[PDB]
Amino acid sequence: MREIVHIQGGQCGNQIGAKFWEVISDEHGIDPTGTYHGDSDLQLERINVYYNEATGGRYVPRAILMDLEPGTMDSVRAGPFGQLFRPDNFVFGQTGAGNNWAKGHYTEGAELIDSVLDVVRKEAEGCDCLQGFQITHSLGGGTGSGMGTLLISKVREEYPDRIMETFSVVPSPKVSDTVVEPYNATLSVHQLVENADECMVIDNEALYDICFRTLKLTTPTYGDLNHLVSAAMSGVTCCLRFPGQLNSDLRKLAVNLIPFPRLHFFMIGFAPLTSRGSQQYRALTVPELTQQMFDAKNMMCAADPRHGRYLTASALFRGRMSTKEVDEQMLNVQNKNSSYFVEWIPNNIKSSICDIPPKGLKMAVTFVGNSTAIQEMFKRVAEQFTAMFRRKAFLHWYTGEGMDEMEFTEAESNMNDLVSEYQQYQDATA
Amino acid sequence: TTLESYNKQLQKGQGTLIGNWWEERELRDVTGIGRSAHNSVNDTNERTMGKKFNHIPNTTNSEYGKGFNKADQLPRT
Amino acid sequence: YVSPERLNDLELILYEKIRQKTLPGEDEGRTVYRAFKYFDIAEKGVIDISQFKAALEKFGCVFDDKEIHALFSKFDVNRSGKICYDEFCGNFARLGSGNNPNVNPVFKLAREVPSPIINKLNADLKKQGPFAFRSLSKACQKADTFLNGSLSHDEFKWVIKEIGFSLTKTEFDNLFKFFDKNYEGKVIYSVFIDLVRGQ
Amino acid sequence: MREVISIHVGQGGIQVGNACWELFCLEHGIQPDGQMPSDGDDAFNTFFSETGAGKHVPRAVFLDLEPTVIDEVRTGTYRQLFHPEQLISGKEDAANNFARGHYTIGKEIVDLCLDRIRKLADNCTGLQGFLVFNSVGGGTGSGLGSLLLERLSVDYGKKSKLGFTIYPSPQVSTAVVEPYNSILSTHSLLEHTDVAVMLDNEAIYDICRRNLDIERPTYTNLNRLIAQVISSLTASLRFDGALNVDITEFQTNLVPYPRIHFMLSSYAPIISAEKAYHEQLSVAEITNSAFEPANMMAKCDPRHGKYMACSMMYRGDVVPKDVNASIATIKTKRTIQFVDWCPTGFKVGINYQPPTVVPGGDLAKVMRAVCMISNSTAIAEVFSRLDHKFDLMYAKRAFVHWYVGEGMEEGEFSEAREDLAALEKDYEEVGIET
Amino acid sequence: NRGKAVNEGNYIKQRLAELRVRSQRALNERRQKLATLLGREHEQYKQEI
Amino acid sequence: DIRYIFIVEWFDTAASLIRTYYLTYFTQDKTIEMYDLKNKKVFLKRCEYAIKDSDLYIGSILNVYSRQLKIVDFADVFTRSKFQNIKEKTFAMIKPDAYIHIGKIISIIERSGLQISNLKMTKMSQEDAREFYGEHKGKPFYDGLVNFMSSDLIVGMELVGDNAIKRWRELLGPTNTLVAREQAPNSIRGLFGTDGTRNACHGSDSPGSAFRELNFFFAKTSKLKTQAFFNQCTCCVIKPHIVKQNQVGEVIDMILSEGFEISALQTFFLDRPTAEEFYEVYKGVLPEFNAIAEHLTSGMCYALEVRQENAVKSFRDIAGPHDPEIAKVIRPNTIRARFGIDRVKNGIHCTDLEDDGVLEVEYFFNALQ
Ligand SMILES: Nc1nc2c(ncn2[C@@H]2O[C@H](COP(=O)(O)OP(=O)(O)OP(=O)(O)O)[C@@H](O)[C@H]2O)c(=O)[nH]1
Ligand SMILES: Nc1nc2c(ncn2[C@@H]2O[C@H](COP(=O)(O)OP(=O)(O)O)[C@@H](O)[C@H]2O)c(=O)[nH]1
Ligand SMILES: [Mg+2]
Repeated sequence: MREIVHIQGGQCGNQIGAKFWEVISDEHGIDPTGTYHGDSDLQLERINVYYNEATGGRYVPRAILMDLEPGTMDSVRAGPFGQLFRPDNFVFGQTGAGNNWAKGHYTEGAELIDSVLDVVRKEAEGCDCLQGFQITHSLGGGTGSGMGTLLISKVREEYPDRIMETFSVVPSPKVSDTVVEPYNATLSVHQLVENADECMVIDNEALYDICFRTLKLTTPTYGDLNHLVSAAMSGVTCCLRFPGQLNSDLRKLAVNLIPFPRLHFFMIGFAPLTSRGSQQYRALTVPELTQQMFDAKNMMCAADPRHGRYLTASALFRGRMSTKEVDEQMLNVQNKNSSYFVEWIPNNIKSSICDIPPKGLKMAVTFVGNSTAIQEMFKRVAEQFTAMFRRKAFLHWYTGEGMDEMEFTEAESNMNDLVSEYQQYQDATA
Repeated sequence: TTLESYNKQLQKGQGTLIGNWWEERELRDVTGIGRSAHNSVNDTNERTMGKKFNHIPNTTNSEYGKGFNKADQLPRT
Repeated sequence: YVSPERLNDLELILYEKIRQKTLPGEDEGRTVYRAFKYFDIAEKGVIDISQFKAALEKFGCVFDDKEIHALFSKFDVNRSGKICYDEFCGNFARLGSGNNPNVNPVFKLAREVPSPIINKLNADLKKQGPFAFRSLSKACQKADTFLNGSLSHDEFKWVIKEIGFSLTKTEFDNLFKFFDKNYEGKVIYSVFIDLVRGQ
Repeated sequence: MREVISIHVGQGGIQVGNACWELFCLEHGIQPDGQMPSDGDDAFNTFFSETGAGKHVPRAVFLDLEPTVIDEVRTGTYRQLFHPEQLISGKEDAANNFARGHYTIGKEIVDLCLDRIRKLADNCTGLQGFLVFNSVGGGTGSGLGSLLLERLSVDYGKKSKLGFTIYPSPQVSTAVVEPYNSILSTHSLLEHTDVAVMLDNEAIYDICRRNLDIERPTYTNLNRLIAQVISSLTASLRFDGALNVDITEFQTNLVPYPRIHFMLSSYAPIISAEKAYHEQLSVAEITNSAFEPANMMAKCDPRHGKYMACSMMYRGDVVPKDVNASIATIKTKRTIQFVDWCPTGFKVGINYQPPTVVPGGDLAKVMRAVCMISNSTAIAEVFSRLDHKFDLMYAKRAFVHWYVGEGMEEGEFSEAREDLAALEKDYEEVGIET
Repeated sequence: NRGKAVNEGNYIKQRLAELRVRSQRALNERRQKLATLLGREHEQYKQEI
Repeated sequence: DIRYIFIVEWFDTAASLIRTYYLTYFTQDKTIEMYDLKNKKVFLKRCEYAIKDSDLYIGSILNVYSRQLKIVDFADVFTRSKFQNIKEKTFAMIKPDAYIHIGKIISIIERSGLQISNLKMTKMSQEDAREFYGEHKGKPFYDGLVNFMSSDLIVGMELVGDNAIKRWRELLGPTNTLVAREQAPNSIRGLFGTDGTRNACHGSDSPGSAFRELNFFFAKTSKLKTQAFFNQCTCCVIKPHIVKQNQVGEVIDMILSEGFEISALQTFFLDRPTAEEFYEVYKGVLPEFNAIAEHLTSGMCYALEVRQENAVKSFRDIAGPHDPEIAKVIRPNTIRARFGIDRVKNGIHCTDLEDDGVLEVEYFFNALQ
């Protein structure tokens, strides 16, 4: 029933995906042993979207795990919820990529992807009706960015009509932990613009900032950050699994949110986020929820939207509420901040309502926005790229195994063109 | 940011009244491990989401047919 | 008569018709479960013999009344007259799950203890003091002014509210579902107090 | 003998048909299971048909491509009422795209829908017409409704069609690409519908607020109001009264020209259970509240235009003598103005049955009510603002690739725009004096 | 063929009114009988005062 | 000080729907105040109405400002705890040897402080009286008691009060009446007992026995026929205000002592349309029907049947004029003069026509049964 399959690659995808399947299993009332122990009948009506039922009555997720090393796959198997994943869905090499884009995309990626493409193909035709794909990986790494983008290309030529989503962890220079980020960041971005239908960029610095200020947690960990990302992921497909007043699936998001084919990079956010020690001292109302979700410091990207103008935004409300407030608040925030919304498109905000909120919460909102302020990520990456490519430093590894500087020039050129056109409509008037 | 610093491990009490002492106390009270359990595993659910009010309401479409007026069953005349 | 293997023959006949209508990717338990929920309008969770006969008629397995009574009687062990289709559907799921020594079929044949609502009550009761468990037993006895051994719907709400637990509607439904198995309208507090205290 | 067939396509159509059929069942005393305890005139024959022994089944058909709303209808309290194969459910949602529901995925459901409607018509013997409830600013609503209208208009011919559409509000709306689908649906319905009623959402929000003192309105209240309007309009077809009006006396009184059949509705009295019994509720004042501009269910100001024809359907204990005095006072009033070539502009229908009230609702139990369907030249404002919205975003060809890539030809936008402009010009010309 | 049912229905509603007036008249005389009884007694009670 | 808060529920007539309020009761100075669930507005604020403490209980009906309210349940733990103690039920039974002492038995029960929730008089047949007292069988007391029970009319009762299961017995006295005279002379049996098997009344011993008897006697599924005649008799109704004022014991004995044989009496709760049709003989008739009809449904009432050689006028002689103010002057020793207070609450009500007494008693014991 318009079910979606999940593909997770690299170290980020494995860690984010593992935390993601914990939230969904909790939401659907599935124990780590795979046996249903839920509460309401609503939890089984659309369980086929994310799970497959095996003989014997246990439900197994339809996920594929990717890596060039067994370093992270053994830990997730040994960790909690690690028995859900089918062992035939684990595919890995024995060499690793070593933070090299070409190794995961030309030499080792090419030889290994033949096996995994068989697993995805078997998973897709087994189910009745596909709805699309969703991808979790990293662009600043070797195996995630290298092999990950190759499979996007491979599956795109086989399923040209199905939608496809990505949750991309693009690097930020403030959290400097790799010296070769600008090279393989641009290459992945160049390949991602012709194939991916929806891209949602994520930054660690933005995630770290939210934990310190909003949650007021003295010292966080990847476990906390992985949960925030997983929260946004489940909120996007909320109306695809539960009854509501205004249902909206993945395709309905793209139609409302993508004006032009090359403008499909988004920045997301989640609300409400509240510290443990101050939860009972504030009220949960739609005016409060809408106030935080437009806060410039609440989104998962370091870019400030107040430095650009929104083209289109979408809000996916959850829980029990009245549509009058939802429609009135969207109009209210669109009028008092008319300088932040581009004029030549009227009513550029979409709203949707789903009756079932996440467990333990009354109301929640997932915000997905398409603003010109995302050019800062590409502008800043390009600046570091040309500063390092000028001296041809750190270059012989790529060129020594079938890579050429020509498509380095091509990748930088196309991304620079994307930046120019993306902020062109900021200055455009009717 | 100079957190941790001059407040090491402790159980119960207000602490040393420096930095983030207040927020950590309620976190410590609700779950034993108020600051980054060393590598008593930590569950990210309560630290991020918060207190859970578990309840699953109706879909508002199974709300049309059900509606009852107690007065209409009176014997009248 | 129909005490002998004729009783189990109808199950095989009934199982085949369930399998024929079984949707792809689904077990036989869900297929027959939706049939029973379709008929009962109270949504209580239990059905009588008249509803049970109608549900079988939907699948096409219509027999004479004397055969239908035995099928109802076999599963209605307590002879209360109200069967739970939760146990009925689970029984047929294991029948179609096949026989395999390597894999267990789990499934459900009896309503489980709810679990976390009981555990939360036990943890909260420990905060009041050493005699908190006395108060819960004392409250039930004093609220039950008539000494009958059971409490009603609203009375159970008051006893929990008197202690100081503001449980939500869903939590009451789960707790009341297991303890009042066939919906007599009353719950035996003696069983409830035993489970919350422990072993 | 006399029956209507109601078509419910789209999320809004189904979510309002829920309230419509709830109200019909409660009004005719039919239990949700289908049996009528009664305790016998055949006043239900319009909406329900007997099975020969016991239950009554509606003459209803439900269409949608996403199974979400259909499944919950099959699951809820009305599971035993509707015919199991009369709730048609598709596979993939149209996803807010007009071209999707009209060219590629909506072409595989019209065959089934036409087969079911043909079976229903064959079962019927004295079919009066069709009632269509659909959403305009959506994908599967506009496109599939347009395709169904095109099919029916050639398949059946002269049978009357009445539509209750939901136009986008000037400022309060959900989708962003809604101007395209709205314009295309207007071009489709202009030639194939005989009566259209505007039912935008923001106006009803103001009605509920200002009347019922409710600060948290929801779609349920709006659907209940729409169902009340439908029942008040169709009561005279099935209940006894002094002056009876059927649907062919409706068009003949309300459609001056073939291309002018767009109308908007008003309802009164709409009062809570607290303020109802301190107020007079006379016939003279409910007809004033009906003509009050703020009480109409479409966000339009009648004071900027003229009136061409008004239909007034009274139900309750109304006396024909008082209606004449109230109409005379209304005509004497100078704020409300008519067109010169329309000396008489009122058609009156009276029904004996008092309005029915649903338990747990917001409206009180009253003894008199009136619903007024009026044709006016002021409706051109909504088309004007929709055209203004369309041209502003079509200059840079925004979201066009979503439509061309599915099979829509780009040249249809220009045709729809020209048709809307011609309709506006036709409305402008009629309003002038002679 | 439905005219048979209409005729019987009119017969019943015609007869109920016919039987209603007889019942009302029989109860109306008790209204007058009790009024005279209490009326005389008040005169007796007043005279005793 | 301390506050008692209930939930009340009033049925409107002009509006079909029914409403609900709080009816806060400041017991420090006995003042009434009502607040409503919906629309959050104070209804009636801090005004005294002289509402007594004893009438506050679940299911009670109290009238304020011409709109009568019905308590349905409590609203908080503090209010619930105070009044949940007074909920005990017990089965009081009057044996057919103390038939002439019914009024005296009832009165001292009333001054004991207990409350009679329900009451009815009937004759237990041979078979059901044998099933009753079923725990005895082998004892020789069983056969004698079974033969005694089916002798004549019996009065059954259900008492509600604090510690009623044992407070009933301690005034009831020792089970043997002979030893009662020297141990506790002031007791039911000490005053009205002859011997062991002919003791005055019967009481409940265990709560399980209380359940067994109460469902045997006052439940809907009961096989006890309301044994009553319908010839040579009139009906008299004890108005609710007498029940509230606690004189019902002082009226039954006074009626019995005048030579009138009572055949059946039962407890009734009736609504306004039902009470309206009872006085249909008084509809547009002299006595200003509205107030007397409204008051009759303002609470619990006792309905009695009186049998005598000349039932109608002879009983009407001892009832007196329907106005107690004029009765007191001229007929000082009549029921209405001694018990009635004003025109609308004139104590007892008796039919006052020779021929309509047969249907008057038939309405309560056949039509309304
Ligand atoms: N008043 C009212 N309007 C509704 C309701 N449901 C949907 N709508 C209208 O429908 C419009 C959006 O289209 P939907 O009905 O949600 O979806 P659709 O028409 O079925 O088309 P798809 O999105 O392709 O499925 C909104 O702008 C609403 O105005 C409802 O229950 N009440
Ligand atoms: N938010 C988050 N970021 C992670 C996690 N694991 C790794 N990262 C980030 O990913 C970057 C390294 O990417 P890497 O794993 O080497 O990519 P790969 O080699 O292709 O798998 C680092 O900068 C980390 O900040 C995680 O669990 N959560
Ligand atoms: Mg839809």
